[PDB]
Amino acid sequence: DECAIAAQQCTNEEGCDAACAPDPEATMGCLMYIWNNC
Repeated sequence: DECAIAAQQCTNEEGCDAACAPDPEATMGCLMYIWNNC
């Protein structure tokens, strides 16, 4: 999962957007993850 991989790797906010497109739900998860855990 490209989005889960981006989140787990502590990408930045642009990284979440690019890795999780076109899914706003996954993108949101990625942002929540990096803001809380990174």
